[PDB]
Amino acid sequence: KNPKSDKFKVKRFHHIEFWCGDATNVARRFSWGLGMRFSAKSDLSTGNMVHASYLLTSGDLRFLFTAPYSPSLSAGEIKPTTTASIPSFDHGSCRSFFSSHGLGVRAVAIEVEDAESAFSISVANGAIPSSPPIVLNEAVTIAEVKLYGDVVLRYVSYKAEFLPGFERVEDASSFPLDYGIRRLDHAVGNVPELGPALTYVAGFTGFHQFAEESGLNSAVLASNDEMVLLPINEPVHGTKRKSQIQTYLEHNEGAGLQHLALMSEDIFRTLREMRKRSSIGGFDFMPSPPPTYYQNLKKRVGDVLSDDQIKECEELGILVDRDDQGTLLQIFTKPLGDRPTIFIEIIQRVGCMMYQSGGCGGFGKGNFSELFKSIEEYEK
Amino acid sequence: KNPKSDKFKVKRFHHIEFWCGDATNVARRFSWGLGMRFSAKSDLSTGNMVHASYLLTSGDLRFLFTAPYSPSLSAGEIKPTTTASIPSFDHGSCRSFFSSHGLGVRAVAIEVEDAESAFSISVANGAIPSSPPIVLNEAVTIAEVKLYGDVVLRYVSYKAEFLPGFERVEDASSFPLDYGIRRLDHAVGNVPELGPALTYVAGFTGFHQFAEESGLNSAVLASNDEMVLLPINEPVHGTKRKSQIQTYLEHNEGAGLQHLALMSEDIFRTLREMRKRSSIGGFDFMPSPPPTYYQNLKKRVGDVLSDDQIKECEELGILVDRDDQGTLLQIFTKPLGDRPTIFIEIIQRVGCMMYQSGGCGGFGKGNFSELFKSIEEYEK
Ligand SMILES: Cc1c(C(O)=C2C(=O)CCCC2=O)ccc2c1C(=O)N(Cc1ccc(OC(F)(F)F)cc1)CC(=O)N2C
Ligand SMILES: Cc1c(C(O)=C2C(=O)CCCC2=O)ccc2c1C(=O)N(Cc1ccc(OC(F)(F)F)cc1)CC(=O)N2C
Ligand SMILES: [Co+2]
Ligand SMILES: [Co+2]
Repeated sequence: KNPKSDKFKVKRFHHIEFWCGDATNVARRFSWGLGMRFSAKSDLSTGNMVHASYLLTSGDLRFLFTAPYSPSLSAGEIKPTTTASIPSFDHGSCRSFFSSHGLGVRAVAIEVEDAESAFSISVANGAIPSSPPIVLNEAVTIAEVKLYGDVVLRYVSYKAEFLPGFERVEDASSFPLDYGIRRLDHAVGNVPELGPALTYVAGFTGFHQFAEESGLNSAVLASNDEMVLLPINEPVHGTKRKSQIQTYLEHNEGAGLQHLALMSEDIFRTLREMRKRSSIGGFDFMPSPPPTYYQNLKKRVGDVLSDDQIKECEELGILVDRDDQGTLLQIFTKPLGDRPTIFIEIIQRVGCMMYQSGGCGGFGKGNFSELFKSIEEYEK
Repeated sequence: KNPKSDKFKVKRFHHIEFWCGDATNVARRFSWGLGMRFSAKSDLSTGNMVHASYLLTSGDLRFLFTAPYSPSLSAGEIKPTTTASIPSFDHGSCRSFFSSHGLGVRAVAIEVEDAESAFSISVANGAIPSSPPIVLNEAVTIAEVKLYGDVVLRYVSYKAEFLPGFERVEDASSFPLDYGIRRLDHAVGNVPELGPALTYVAGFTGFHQFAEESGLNSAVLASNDEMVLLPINEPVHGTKRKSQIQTYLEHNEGAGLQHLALMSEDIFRTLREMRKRSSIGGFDFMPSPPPTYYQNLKKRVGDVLSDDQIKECEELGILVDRDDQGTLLQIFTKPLGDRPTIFIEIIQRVGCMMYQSGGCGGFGKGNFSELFKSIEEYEK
């Protein structure tokens, strides 16, 4: 049941912004590891004396990496005279965020019809304001409200090239890397208490609950066409094996974004390319399931995937889950940085053709039990 | 003239330590960009609840990348019970350093015969103490004094594998990258006033002055065998074109390490490999000289380098300088991070065979004028 209760018009995920200590090194690492190209910049060379911001793109996926300069470079400025291209940026907020949480997602940005109205309606409906609507060059409006922890939900709306003040990147620096990633499928938060988190976010967005012992309870909020998907997890406590949600909250100093799920047009090629680069600057992947897991795949998805396609999953460590509607291929990186906090999921969905409807195949929750079984079975 | 006046026995450069916001992402970027392998770690997986530290090696070159965890993980600890493998580490010092200077070198470490005696003699002779001598596992002693700005000179001495508490890295993560870099040739500081900086450092080390308008004055301090080389620069002010030393001091919030010079066993192969990777996660290089610079090379080094070897320099943007003793091939990266502060130099030296004596060919100071001339000549 989709009651289509969005309180404002939401379009798609727009971008994800990482707050960094050094944006250059994080962005270069991510670019090589994920196959995203450098597409825009806002920094000293564009007249920004406040923050360094670099944009990577792959298909429709946009990753933004931002770090503060010395406040001394902009000490003469006031907000009316700022050279920052992202007016919500604040040196002290950014340093406090990074000291508290380490490397992670500050902003989950969605494109909306009218960011000012989305902001007003959100706050009218319980949203805690974070940055008021600001119109950039009479062309783009941006506004921010609190989502969970120190993560903000950022609204962006265009009258009619990322943001004013960003420059498109010189082709010599823009190497056309592409490993097949195409868009953000969902963005997931970890919180101490799921109930209040859900009530708050669904309260101010109108997002509805999307239809669904090892660590967590979770629920998923979705926009009208279910293309914006925001799962939220809470720990289950005292569980024999320690909850990965609780470990997150400890090392992150509280709630924050747990993982970003990146849809690939060809997950086999994406994983081949990412795995070639794991030990030369890219990303590592979580330990693969035992062969029993892939022996058990035939009985569960043998009508969706051929033997060769199942064997290809086994080579790459890919996990498979299935719903009543569709099938999900997925795999998880190790944490992106020093702390066991944020990681990335690569996914591809099979089914639900209408275009493909959102959330086709679910989020892989069936893989908790099927993994656990596989390990005890393989213990043989 | 080498009066060999070291006040304690100094051996070689040992390692360079970067203080980072996220050590994982900086270390992965540097590993790919410079061809250094992951050789040791000290982090949560080794029982360190204080800091994440990763060591890259190439030949004798050791780069250490360190970042703090949440203080909350180690809140119960006191220095006698610390899980930190580097006892001089301090959460607050590290966050203050990074907020103030951005990504950069905290420690220039040299191996000495006896770090405790080097520390005592240094402080007896004017050195400002930074961290007192601490013996690690009855095997290694480490101590630190202030060098310039917030950079420390770290003494390390071994009774008889990097440091106790570091683990050697799992071979699956240790991809044997190697682009030819072999050791640290020299480490260079920028200061507001050269005179007091020289007097201070030469005062407590016994290092002697090593024998030598566009931006700077400089002087070089050297150990007895001139294998530890510490150049120091100061700006020249009001100079038509802005001093790169002054730009450094502005963006770095004062004095700090300007560049690390990395000797290559084969600078042509190193530059080929680094340049292939510039736009896919590695390092960029400063703008190459015009062809007039390479036309003028024949008259200056045609007895050292063949036409093919000179043409190979031209393909790679390599600079050449020469002394009365030897010849220097060199080239400079763009800044390593967001701020126009620290960069890296790749070098190879020809001549001074005895082994090769240190500083053979100088530091490239003749390339300031020869570059400037080349640009005006090429303006034609
Ligand atoms: C984050 C995550 C998702 C996931 O995407 C979401 C959502 O999107 C929304 C709904 C909640 C949800 O969680 C889906 C599957 C998943 C993980 C995952 O984090 N992990 C780490 C992990 C845990 C337990 C473990 O032990 C064992 F139980 F044996 F596997 C080993 C690794 C491992 C793992 O295996 N799967 C299969
Ligand atoms: C740091 C540095 C060294 C260097 O290693 C040291 C030492 O080790 C110890 C002794 C002091 C010393 O400086 C040597 C050569 C060098 C640079 C350098 O930083 N730079 C940037 C730069 C400046 C001016 C410029 O304009 C023009 F003058 F036309 F070139 C363009 C780029 C450029 C450049 O060209 N050379 C040739
Ligand atoms: Co997921
Ligand atoms: Co140099």
